[PDB]
Amino acid sequence: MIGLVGKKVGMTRIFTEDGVSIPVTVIEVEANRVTQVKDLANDGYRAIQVTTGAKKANRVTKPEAGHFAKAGVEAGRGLWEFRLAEGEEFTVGQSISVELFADVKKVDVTGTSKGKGFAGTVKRWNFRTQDATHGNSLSHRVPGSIGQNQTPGKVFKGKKMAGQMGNERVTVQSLDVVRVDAERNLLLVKGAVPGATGSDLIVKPAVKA
Amino acid sequence: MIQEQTMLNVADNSGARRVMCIKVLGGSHRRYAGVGDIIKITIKEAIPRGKVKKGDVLKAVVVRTKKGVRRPDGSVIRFDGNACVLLNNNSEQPIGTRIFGPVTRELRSEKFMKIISLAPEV
Amino acid sequence: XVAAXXYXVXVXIXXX
Amino acid sequence: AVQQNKPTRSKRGMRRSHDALTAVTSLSVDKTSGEKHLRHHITADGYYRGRKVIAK
Amino acid sequence: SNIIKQLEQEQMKQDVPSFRPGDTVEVKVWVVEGSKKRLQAFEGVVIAIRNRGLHSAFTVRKISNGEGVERVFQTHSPVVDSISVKRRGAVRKAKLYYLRERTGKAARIKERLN
Amino acid sequence: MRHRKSGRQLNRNSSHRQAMFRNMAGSLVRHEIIKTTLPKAKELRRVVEPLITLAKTDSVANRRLAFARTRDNEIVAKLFNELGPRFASRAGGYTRILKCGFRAGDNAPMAYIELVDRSE
RNA sequence: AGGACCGAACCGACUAAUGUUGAAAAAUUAGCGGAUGACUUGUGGCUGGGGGUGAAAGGCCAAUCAAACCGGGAGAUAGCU
RNA sequence: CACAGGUGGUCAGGUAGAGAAUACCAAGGCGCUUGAGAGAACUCGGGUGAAGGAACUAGGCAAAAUGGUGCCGUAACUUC
RNA sequence: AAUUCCUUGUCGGGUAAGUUCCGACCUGCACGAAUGGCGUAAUGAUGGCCAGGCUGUCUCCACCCGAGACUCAGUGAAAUU
RNA sequence: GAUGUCGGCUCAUCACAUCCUGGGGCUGAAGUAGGUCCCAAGGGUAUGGCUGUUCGCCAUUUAAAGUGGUACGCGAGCUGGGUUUAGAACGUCGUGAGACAGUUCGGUCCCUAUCUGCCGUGGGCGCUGGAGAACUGAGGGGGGCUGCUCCUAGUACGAGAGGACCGGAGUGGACGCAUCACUGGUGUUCGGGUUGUCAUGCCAAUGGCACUGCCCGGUAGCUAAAUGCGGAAGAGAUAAGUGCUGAAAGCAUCUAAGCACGAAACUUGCCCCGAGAUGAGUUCUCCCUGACCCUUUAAGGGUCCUGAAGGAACGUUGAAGACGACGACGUUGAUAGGCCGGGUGUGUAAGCGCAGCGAUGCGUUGAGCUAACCGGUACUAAUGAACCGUGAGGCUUAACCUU
Ligand SMILES: [Mg+2]
Ligand SMILES: [Mg+2]
Ligand SMILES: [Mg+2]
Ligand SMILES: [Mg+2]
Ligand SMILES: [Mg+2]
Ligand SMILES: [Mg+2]
Ligand SMILES: [Mg+2]
Ligand SMILES: [Mg+2]
Ligand SMILES: [Mg+2]
Ligand SMILES: [Mg+2]
Ligand SMILES: [Mg+2]
Ligand SMILES: [Mg+2]
Ligand SMILES: [Mg+2]
Ligand SMILES: [Mg+2]
Ligand SMILES: [Mg+2]
Ligand SMILES: [Mg+2]
Ligand SMILES: [Mg+2]
Ligand SMILES: [Mg+2]
Ligand SMILES: [Mg+2]
Ligand SMILES: [Mg+2]
Ligand SMILES: [Mg+2]
Ligand SMILES: [Mg+2]
Ligand SMILES: [Mg+2]
Ligand SMILES: [Mg+2]
Ligand SMILES: [Mg+2]
Ligand SMILES: [Mg+2]
Ligand SMILES: [Mg+2]
Ligand SMILES: [Mg+2]
Ligand SMILES: [Mg+2]
Ligand SMILES: [Mg+2]
Ligand SMILES: [Mg+2]
Ligand SMILES: [Mg+2]
Ligand SMILES: [Mg+2]
Ligand SMILES: [Mg+2]
Ligand SMILES: [Mg+2]
Ligand SMILES: [Mg+2]
Ligand SMILES: [Mg+2]
Ligand SMILES: [Mg+2]
Ligand SMILES: [Mg+2]
Ligand SMILES: [Mg+2]
Ligand SMILES: [Mg+2]
Ligand SMILES: [Mg+2]
Ligand SMILES: [Mg+2]
Repeated sequence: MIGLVGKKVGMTRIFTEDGVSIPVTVIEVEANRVTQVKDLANDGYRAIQVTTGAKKANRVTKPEAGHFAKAGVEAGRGLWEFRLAEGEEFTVGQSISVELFADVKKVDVTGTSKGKGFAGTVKRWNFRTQDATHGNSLSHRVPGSIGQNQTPGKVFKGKKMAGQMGNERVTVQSLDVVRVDAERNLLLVKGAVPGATGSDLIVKPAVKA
Repeated sequence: MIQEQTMLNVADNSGARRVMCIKVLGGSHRRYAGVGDIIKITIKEAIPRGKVKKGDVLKAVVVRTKKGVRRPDGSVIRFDGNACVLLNNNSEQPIGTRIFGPVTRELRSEKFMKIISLAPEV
Repeated sequence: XVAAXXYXVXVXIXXX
Repeated sequence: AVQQNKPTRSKRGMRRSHDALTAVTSLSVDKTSGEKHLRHHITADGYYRGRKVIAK
Repeated sequence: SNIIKQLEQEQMKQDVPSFRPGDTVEVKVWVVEGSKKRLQAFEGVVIAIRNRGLHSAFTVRKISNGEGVERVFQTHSPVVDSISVKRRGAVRKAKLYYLRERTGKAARIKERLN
Repeated sequence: MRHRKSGRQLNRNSSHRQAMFRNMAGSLVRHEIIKTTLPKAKELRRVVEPLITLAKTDSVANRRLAFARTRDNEIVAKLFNELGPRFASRAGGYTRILKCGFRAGDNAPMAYIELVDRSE
């Protein structure tokens, strides 16, 4: 099934009458407007392109403005595509609200993880540190050996090394839906989701089920 | 959070005063034992006419920890010291007949029901 | 081994 | 630690392929004095965006 | 911001009495044994208060059966039924962690006569 | 990582930084226009402007507070007797930064920070 | 009273880290030993190379020591590279 | 080498202190002849750490800890 | 045993578990009486072992303050080939 | 005319002669539990005591604590305990200098990475008019572990003792990814207490220095010990194995023709990268519709006019970042600072009054102060411009307009 584009508002909790505190992530899901419908005949695959939010008119380029004008919708902050499931039909200009998740139970949330910059092997790959004392010379958090000897004579591809950590697309699966509030355009899911406050999120019905 | 080499107080009248954890039973590379968990212990100090002697290796269930226990609402109950109740090595079942000090509601599990009944509090 | 018995007590060449 | 063969003059030029400097591209012209200046910086005479800021 | 504030405000209790660190407080908590719901009392000295809206909490320390016990309560949880101040205490500090290493007569707090 | 952290270290220790900005704040109040490096100018705004805000209410307590932060009675007097009154109706923004070029000795980006009123 | 005790100057050099194209051809930092004595230090003097001196390690004799350095026999001799 | 080393003697202020130790100062003398930004890994020199407490390691290496004055009190052993 | 090859001898103690340690035995490969034998209070930057205290030594690393590393301007090496 | 040794630490990678988990045949296999052989390399596969040890023995775990190759993997990655320099001693041998199937105490570990490789991150050009987006997915990588309890069922089986398969549910260990609502750590940019001393003329009140002087708390951020999630199901083709029908060979026979089952291995399903996939793909939208000369006459050169869509640069910056890069904003404006209100933290400021001989207490007063937080607000700074990028886009065949 199709999903919706939302925004990470932050985390809080929901106290139940039983006395259980549920950690929840608040996702603001405003109306998603269909901008284009892909069909097998013209594009070779079935999908819908949606936009959400608003954008300053002075920031919309003429190429982008023309695209929105054909659909007849106001400009949003971006464009996202969702693959259709054959039994699903949508029209250009249609608005989809958070009511889609009324009876979904479990969702998969995709977002961009927080960026950690250049990370070492201890942090990036959970490498063990060498001895802090007992003679160690300038080698407390260094990687150690990176290969064997002459037989290979090289380092193998995929060797875990220091480098950029974070700032990448991540999907968390099978998150329980706690509350769907159409009036407030809100979706509450149990647990933490990737990204910082204010980041764009992609919510879809759970695939594993 | 009790691990190997951790010393514990004894919350029963078995005769032991201080015990040392020598193994955290349960799985490969299991690091810590908390509250309801069972550990292998060695008796380090004991009273003269007790049921157990110094040097004995047997089992025990943790009942109080300084780290504490979390509750479903997010609350936490902490204690000032780590304590355990000695169990028979073969069939568990407390060796002692009296429990000293408060215990927690994480122990009621049919396996440790005798402890609950004998505890002064909770 | 090749280079044993000590060299510079460990630093090799030395002098410097 | 150290090279086994002397690098050529060709490889030297290839490394310096990214060492070229960039010009300023555009110099702004003050509305009042008519003096050229780096954009968002005051002129040599002291003018900025038409106003005689700075007495020097 | 405003969205989360609204969600949190709806769940906040409106009957929390005023208490300060150093005061002796009695907290009634719901204990569910099977289907039987009864109330258990926990009385001690308030040693710490975290004022954080819906996420407010406070720590109470008591000496029970010869053992020091601390319990951190979530203020707005439905598990905590009622809070009652028994005695007012006069202290200068916001956090009273020094009481962990004081016993008997040394741990006594003077009464706040206002 | 420095996520959401404020404050420039400026290759100095904490005690040195505090002392340096205290001197620089006095220089600006006295002369009303000083030339410094652009990074230092941006950081100075968060020190001098709160002092001007404090000066808008004249009381013994506030004068002593200003003294504790500046440690100069001449500066305290000027803040409470002139600058305060001059900026009574202005809601913040008492200083203006004007970029002016590069220092000859080290190619450091320079700027002029001045009080908005000026009128010297 | 004391080859007595604790501890600065002063004289040493037990451990660790740094440094190892060094700040330094033996040091820096933190600790460490002796500290009225078989103590330490200034100035001048005396002992010369199969010789000196050595509370003795083949230690030291001008960053050199199982025989100093400089000049000479001298283009020693190399069945070896 | 405009080198973090070495180099005999004389002088000897204030407050605290047993003190020529140490801390802050006086008289007096200096900021050490590249600077400006940034606030990654990693290296160096430091501060703090939940629960545990030598499980580390050839080895408690390193670190942490103890630390003052007065009074009370102090074992085996001993060449007293 | 600063001496014992076989050898981690055997027995006792200490530890949950002790090739090290302490007390014994004698079967001393290959102790032994001024190239001294066996004791011994005090002393030792001496070798081995145990305990209390203490801790980032470690389970298992987290954060923070400074000097470098990185960028800009000035000056400007080296081994090697 | 040098290839540094044993063990440890860190980090691995492959083989399968498989230790565990998966499938199966025989059993002197009743059940439970075993023996033995075959298939299978997806993942997983202890911590301590002693010793320099590898090893081994011992203690206690685990589903299991596999066997090998990789210069007996790995010192331009670490250590330096053992061997193997110069000091010294014991036993022993020698007349002796000295020596060892030997013991024993002590004893400097150098290198700023050019190339290959590897982990990250940019610039150039190309992709055939230029530009802004969204995609398809050739191909590549990640992941793949498992305990216990309950039900089925005290059933099948068995004289009894004991005690299942198949199927289902719950809850753990280890490992991984994300996150900061909670519980906490840190928090030399916040508040307070306090010792010595110097200064602000002095009192009172403050500031400097002493490791942040020493301490007690603590905001944001970062973070684990904190709390969410994961490993699958399903599908396809199979291995060992089990078959159905069936001749050659009137019978038999799983195979020769034909047909069906069958495992954590394989191809998928799940997650991430990905058109430099030069085989450079697709879809949507936007922009440019001028004149003249010359020669070697052609994908030719030049002149004047024109300068689009868009980009870059500059400025204010960011939960983005080594630098590039990437994201937000530039007055038609909340991008940063300030300011206003709030919150949070600390814990009742100063001044004055009162009580007391005084230290001090009380009142004003939950006061004063309050960083990175929340909601607002043009006060300050984000300047009009300029710069780059053009002017309808080759040839040859088909089809079509107009078969
Ligand atoms: Mg070393
Ligand atoms: Mg070294
Ligand atoms: Mg180090
Ligand atoms: Mg900011
Ligand atoms: Mg600098
Ligand atoms: Mg200071
Ligand atoms: Mg003496
Ligand atoms: Mg020294
Ligand atoms: Mg002494
Ligand atoms: Mg001679
Ligand atoms: Mg000779
Ligand atoms: Mg001759
Ligand atoms: Mg010759
Ligand atoms: Mg100099
Ligand atoms: Mg000098
Ligand atoms: Mg010196
Ligand atoms: Mg001194
Ligand atoms: Mg700790
Ligand atoms: Mg602690
Ligand atoms: Mg050990
Ligand atoms: Mg070990
Ligand atoms: Mg030490
Ligand atoms: Mg120390
Ligand atoms: Mg024995
Ligand atoms: Mg040992
Ligand atoms: Mg002898
Ligand atoms: Mg004789
Ligand atoms: Mg003798
Ligand atoms: Mg050769
Ligand atoms: Mg060679
Ligand atoms: Mg096989
Ligand atoms: Mg597979
Ligand atoms: Mg090897
Ligand atoms: Mg090599
Ligand atoms: Mg060593
Ligand atoms: Mg050695
Ligand atoms: Mg020798
Ligand atoms: Mg000798
Ligand atoms: Mg090395
Ligand atoms: Mg925090
Ligand atoms: Mg005073
Ligand atoms: Mg405020
Ligand atoms: Mg705001």
